[PDB]
Amino acid sequence: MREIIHISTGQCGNQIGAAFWETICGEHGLDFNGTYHGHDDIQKERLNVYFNEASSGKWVPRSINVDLEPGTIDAVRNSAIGNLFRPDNYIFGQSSAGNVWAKGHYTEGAELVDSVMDVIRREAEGCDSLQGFQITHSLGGGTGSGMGTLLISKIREEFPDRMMATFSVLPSPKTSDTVVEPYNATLSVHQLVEHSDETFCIDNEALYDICQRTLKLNQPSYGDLNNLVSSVMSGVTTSLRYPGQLNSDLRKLAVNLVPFPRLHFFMVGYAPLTAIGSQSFRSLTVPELTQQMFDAKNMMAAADPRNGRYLTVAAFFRGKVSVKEVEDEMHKVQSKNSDYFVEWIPNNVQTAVCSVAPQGLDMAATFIANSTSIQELFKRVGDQFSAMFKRKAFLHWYTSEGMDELEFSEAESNMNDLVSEYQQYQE
Amino acid sequence: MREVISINVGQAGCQIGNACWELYSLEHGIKPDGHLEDGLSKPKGGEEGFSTFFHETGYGKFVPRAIYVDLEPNVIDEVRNGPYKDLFHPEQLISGKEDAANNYARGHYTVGREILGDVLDRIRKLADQCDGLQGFLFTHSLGGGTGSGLGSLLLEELSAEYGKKSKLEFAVYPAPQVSTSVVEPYNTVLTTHTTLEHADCTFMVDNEAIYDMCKRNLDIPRPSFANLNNLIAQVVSSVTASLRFDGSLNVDLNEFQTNLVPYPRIHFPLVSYSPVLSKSKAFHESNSVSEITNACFEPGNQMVKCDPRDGKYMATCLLYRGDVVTRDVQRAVEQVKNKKTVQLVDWCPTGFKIGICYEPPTATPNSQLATVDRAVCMLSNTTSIAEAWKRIDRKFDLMYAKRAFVHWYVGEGMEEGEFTEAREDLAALERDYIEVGADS
Amino acid sequence: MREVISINVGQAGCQIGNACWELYSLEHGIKPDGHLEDGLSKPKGGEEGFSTFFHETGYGKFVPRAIYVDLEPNVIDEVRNGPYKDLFHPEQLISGKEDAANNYARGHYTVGREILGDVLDRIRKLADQCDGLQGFLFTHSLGGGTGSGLGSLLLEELSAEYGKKSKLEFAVYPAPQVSTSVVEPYNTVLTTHTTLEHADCTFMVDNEAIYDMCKRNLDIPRPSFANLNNLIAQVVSSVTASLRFDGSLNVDLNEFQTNLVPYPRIHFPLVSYSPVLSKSKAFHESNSVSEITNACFEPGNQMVKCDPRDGKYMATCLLYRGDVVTRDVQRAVEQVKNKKTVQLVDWCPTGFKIGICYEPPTATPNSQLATVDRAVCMLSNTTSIAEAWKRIDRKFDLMYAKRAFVHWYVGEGMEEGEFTEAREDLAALERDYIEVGADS
Repeated sequence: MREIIHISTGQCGNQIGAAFWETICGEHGLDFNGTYHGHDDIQKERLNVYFNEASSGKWVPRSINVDLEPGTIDAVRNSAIGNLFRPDNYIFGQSSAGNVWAKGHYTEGAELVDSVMDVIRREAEGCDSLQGFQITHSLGGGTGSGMGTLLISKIREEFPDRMMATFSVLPSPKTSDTVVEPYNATLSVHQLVEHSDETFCIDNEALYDICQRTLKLNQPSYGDLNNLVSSVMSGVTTSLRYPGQLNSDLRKLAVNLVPFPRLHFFMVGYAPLTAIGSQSFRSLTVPELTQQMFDAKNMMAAADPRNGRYLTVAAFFRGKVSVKEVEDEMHKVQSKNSDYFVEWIPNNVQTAVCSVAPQGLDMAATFIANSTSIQELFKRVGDQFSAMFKRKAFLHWYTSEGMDELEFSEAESNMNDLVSEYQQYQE
Repeated sequence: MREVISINVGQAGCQIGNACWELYSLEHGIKPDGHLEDGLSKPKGGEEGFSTFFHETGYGKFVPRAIYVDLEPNVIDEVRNGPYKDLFHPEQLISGKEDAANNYARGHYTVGREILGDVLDRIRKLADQCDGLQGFLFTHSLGGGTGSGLGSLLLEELSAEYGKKSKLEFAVYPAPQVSTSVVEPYNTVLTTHTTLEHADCTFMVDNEAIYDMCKRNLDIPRPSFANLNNLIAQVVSSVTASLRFDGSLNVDLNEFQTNLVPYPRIHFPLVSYSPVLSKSKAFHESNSVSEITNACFEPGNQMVKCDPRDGKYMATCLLYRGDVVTRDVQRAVEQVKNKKTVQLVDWCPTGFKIGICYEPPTATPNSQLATVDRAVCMLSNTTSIAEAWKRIDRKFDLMYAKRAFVHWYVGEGMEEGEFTEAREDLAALERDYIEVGADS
Repeated sequence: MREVISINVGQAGCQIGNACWELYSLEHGIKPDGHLEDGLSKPKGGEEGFSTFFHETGYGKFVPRAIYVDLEPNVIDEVRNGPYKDLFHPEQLISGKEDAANNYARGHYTVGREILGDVLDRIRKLADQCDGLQGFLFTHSLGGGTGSGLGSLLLEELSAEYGKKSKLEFAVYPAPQVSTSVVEPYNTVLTTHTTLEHADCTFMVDNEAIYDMCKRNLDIPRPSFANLNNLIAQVVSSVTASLRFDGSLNVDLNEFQTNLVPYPRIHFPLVSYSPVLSKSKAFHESNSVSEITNACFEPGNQMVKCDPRDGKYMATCLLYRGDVVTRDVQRAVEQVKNKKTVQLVDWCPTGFKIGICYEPPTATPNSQLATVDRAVCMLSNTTSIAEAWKRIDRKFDLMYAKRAFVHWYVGEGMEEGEFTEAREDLAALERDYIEVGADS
């Protein structure tokens, strides 16, 4: 089960999938016209995993792109990698959901979910070794947070056994232009907890902070953030694809990275994170990446080690790394971070190594943790929902949608139950 | 009856078997490609091998009869990239389409026996091809749960099939401090259950002690899994040298099996080999075999995270390879009797199964240990493995009390009574070793 | 009784050991490679020597049995850069990352006792490799408190370990006039009691006397620590001349123990060597053996900053190198007795032991030496040692009055009680020595 499907939806998740395919074709080396350039044998296997052997040795990546605006597909077609695509690989409807999750997955989602589910069933019939389903959408926008949620629900109903990799982007608390954004986000996650089994916390503000501290960019640009998240997503799949001392699969994480099935959120962290121009001063070593992984400033979820108690952690590496070095680093961090490291495990560690060197780097590492700081974001979004729909402003829209406030209270109570599960397990 | 069949299970087991066949071909002057090279060359024929492990074809080609089973296609591609796949027959290697689980919960399940049927009919066909069998050889690891599960299940099936031939299972034991998989305690306990089902002889080895030896004795900054596989190849070659080459003291494998088990039940003897030093240090030292024996008795040359000085003495076997002098071994046993460190059991006390192999030891050039003309291997029974099992059982009982992964297990098809019985079996083996140490 | 274990402790001790090994190589004509060096003799090794200090190997390469211990990595790197490390075994030497203290605080502390077990098992393995043993040689400076404490710990551990061979300790004494280290008298006084409890025999040598000798006898403008090392190497080689090379009158270590210990507590012999002079004057001047015997009594050759005339004579030994006529040395010692230079006692008086060795003395190229076919090394037991003890103890007490530093020692590993106890022990030793010397 090496073949993995990728689905892209939402206003920003489309660009996320575009950057993901850019990184895919850049890792092994590939032309944007379907011309094979890898060497020698593995690259064809990863093509069969992600691409399709079209006529004349062509290769087209298996991706499902859907959004309420055809300008998005026009823009991703304007890019080099991803310009050509079979018209069945992407279906786009009209026009917009008004940044509404209920309306999005009720009206904008239901009219195209049939066609996209037929398409994905066709490709699942074509792809025999399908294991997981990477998802690239935006939780902030009501359009994405509704459409992608409905699609993940339908896939869970159709493929309960296949994995569901959800790399959605949590909303930023600083943004107060549209107050319905966190409300749609919480209504989407209240269902995605059961629709999806593997979710990754991603905050836009965390991305802004990391590009302002490392890249030192003046104004936040989605391009570099999408490049970073695409690199992170490609690392975790090349850990299994590319040969290494220990490959990691989605089932391996589902059975090890999470103790109880009600937890599906996974923090994120990437290394090395070198400032622009300081790459000459930097020397790739194990201790620096180990220090980077256990810092909230380097995380993009972004959860604080000092704030939240660690339930479990995992650090995957690429390139040539020694098992002794990572073992010593893990022992040191267990001795020093024993406060966050929970006692009932008592030693939480999950390691995976990729032998080949990363694209443009000698070694690259990713990090995932399950800490008690995600319940803080849950409390924040619940307080946002309550304080926003206490004013009863713009609630007439959702009354016209037909949703009931009992369902909203049920969603918030289920989120509080998940928080209490993350308080068992107290912080 | 002289032939020996080897099995390669799991990723680590397949790598270990690769290193073993590499060292085998390197000792008999055979290239890893085939035809030949060269011979069947003085005395690579009779006395076998290479015809015990290397079945000779009609054209003189010597194919090693090994079965590489693993549900990971990556390991199959890896072992296919090597020239030994060309040396092997394509039917000998068994490719795994999909990995059962991470890593043991489904490996020992019905998904395991689905392919076990195929590998058993393949083994039957191979036994029809090459008649005679001295003992079943197994290579797997406890870290890779798929390897441990498939190896234990196949061992049980073949013991139910013949049961007349000995079973030698090599299992890599994880270090008590590092856990690359949090699933491994459960897997180790359930594998101890399967060994209680069937275990003729099982070899315990910890990667931590081997890496420490490479760092200290071999002066390696970062020990590689390749060096560990090479050392395992060296120790298993020294074991099988008694049957491969000629020697004044040639001991049958079944003789080893019965000597290790004077009691109604003994399954787990620890191993140790010497010398393991640096190449430059090997050029600096020209010690006799007496010092090699004195060093092998130390916990350093055990290659396992167990101290023989702590546990009590039991029936042991001392194999020697290369130039051996009777006066040397007499002085060695004299110094051993003068040591009086470990407590001797009442039945054994003056018991040391002495084996001699005229063939000088041989080491791979990739290994940092220089090839030596003399080597001593001590295989003894100790109660420190009981302490290691007790620590592992404490960890497994803590996890069982936390019942976090027991949910995933009962989702995989496991039961509470199964884990309870496996824990009972582990505690029973620990108490058994405690008692047979107390009977001394 | 054919092997003598030598130990190099501290920076000065390691340098002295290097010098002694180089001189031992030069006497037998041994090069950095060797293999013996080369195999033609008889008596350059084999036969003995080298069979007393250089370990014999199966290849024949003579390994000088030395254990270089120091917590200062720079000195260890320096001694590893030279070919001596290639001569020794890489495992014999011990390395330390951080120096103990300045200087005796940690050298005698438990932190310095952590490596005691390591070096003890090293010595045990080295003894297991070789055959027989005659004594334990020690090389550490009493000026360096680190080396002093470490050597005292090793001596105590060896006394508690074997206690069957005479424990020899060569101690270097600072200049009584000037002391670069402020705790140097404290370290020396604290070490004296430990050496009294542990050492079976001692050696007291002064650096200032060596410097005066090389400036006067060798006529050098600039003294060097390497020259002191060369002179002490010549001395130590003159001690073990009969054990390395056969002579007309071969002498034993037990003979030294019997001669130098005529009482319950007498183990402090002073060393004198003659003739010592510049090589040019050696080519210009040709003295007799009686002149050499008389120069042995000069204050310069005694290597001590004390006048030998005030000292009282006791049982002494005289080793001779090359060709020596027995009647001539008999006449010379009779003339010396007639001179009555040093005051004789009523117990010993007929106490001049004579030993002859065929090996002529060798002159190192770095430090000049009187080129003569026969040399004289006199080990005496005069009572100027009590004078040196009182000289250092007066300054010790003058310091300990205010002591300016006691906080560091009482906080690290010591107390004023230990200082007072060592002071009382030194006073009692001086009183006993004056008593046994004055009752005649």
